[PDB]
Amino acid sequence: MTPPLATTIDRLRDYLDRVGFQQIYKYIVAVNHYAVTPALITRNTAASVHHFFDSRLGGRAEFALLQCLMTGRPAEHAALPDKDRALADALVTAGLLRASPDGREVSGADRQLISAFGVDLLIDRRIHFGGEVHEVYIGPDSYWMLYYINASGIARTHRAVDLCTGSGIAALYLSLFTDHVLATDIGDVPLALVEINRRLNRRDAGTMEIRRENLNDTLDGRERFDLLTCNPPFVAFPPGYSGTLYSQGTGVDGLGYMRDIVGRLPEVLNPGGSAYLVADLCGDAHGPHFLGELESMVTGHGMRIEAFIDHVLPASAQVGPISDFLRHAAGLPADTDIAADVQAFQRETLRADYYYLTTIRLQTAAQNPGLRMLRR
Amino acid sequence: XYXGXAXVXG
Ligand SMILES: Nc1ncnc2c1ncn2[C@@H]1O[C@H](CSCC[C@H](N)C(=O)O)[C@@H](O)[C@H]1O
Ligand code: NA
Repeated sequence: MTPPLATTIDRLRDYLDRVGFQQIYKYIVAVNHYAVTPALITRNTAASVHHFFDSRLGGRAEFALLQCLMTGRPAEHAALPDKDRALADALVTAGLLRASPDGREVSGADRQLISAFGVDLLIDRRIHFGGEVHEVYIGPDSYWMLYYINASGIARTHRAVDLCTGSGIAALYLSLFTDHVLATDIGDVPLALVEINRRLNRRDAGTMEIRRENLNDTLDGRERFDLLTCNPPFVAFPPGYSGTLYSQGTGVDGLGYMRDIVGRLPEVLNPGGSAYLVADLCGDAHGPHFLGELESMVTGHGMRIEAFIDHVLPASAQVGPISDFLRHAAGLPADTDIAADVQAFQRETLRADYYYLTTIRLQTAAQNPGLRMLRR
Repeated sequence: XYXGXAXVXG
């Protein structure tokens, strides 16, 4: 990051501390929702958030810049408190907020401020509000991967890696507990965002390395880890369609990266280390096909593998979301039957009767080896 | 529905 941007993020952190942002967010979304999904403050709930600030927080000017960041709500530049006003100008210069053409208002740009798992996080606002296709991913799968981590088991000396870090959320969560975190990605846009989010939570290169590196290169490297997290691209799209960097999995069925990671865990994890993965896995009525491929790791390497299935959908319920996404992502018109192509692909190639949103915990050199699949 | 489109979003 440039020095001017670094100073601006430091001043943003100061503002969030002054007005208690994380507590305000936590109160608005409530403890029964805070760790369920990042899609809580959205275009559909913004009016309710504005009403809360107006009627339960008195419309106080100290929260005006905060709402520009949380929902994009415009604030009059002249109504900003003196200290907040200079910071607002710095955020506009950085492209993190917008000014109206006459300079009289400040409002949202393409970054939304949330909190997750105790960290403060800017994300791509287009994922929850209108507009062009988003360029940084975050979702409920991101959250559930972190939910199952046993934080009290993390030592300050444990070497941790978050592959495919995106916004940085998993790496930043790990940094709450260990002093050694590596966060990787290959996309320009997520790499610039995790740089900001690292500084926003008072981490630096001393405790969290940000590295531009393909996961396949990190997997075959000689660095060894005690703890690994990865939410990789895992979605399979029909032949002839392009997705995005964060969505499109490798291999015939979109699971190539999951195979790459799992296959290397006995070599890249120290003995007794643990990995946490998440993916929306296709399967039949019994369960996800991918879990059938993992018995080799139990019998071949003595691993313990636990699969937590937290949501089940029929394949028919994904035809609309997937086909809509493909249409938006490639800028396609509305006269091709993408839904039929998705349906045919699910049936012939994926053999997908259901999609199983699954967090997978894997441990090497297990005292109690085996595969356990948990469904409600 | 609710819960759909993971690694996709939006
Ligand atoms: N081969 C690869 N190596 C490293 N990162 C990759 C990659 N292919 C895609 N990515 C990155 O993988 C991420 C997947 S989305 C997951 C982001 C974040 N970990 C979360 O859970 O919310 C995207 O940020 C994308 O840029
Ligand atoms: Na993913």
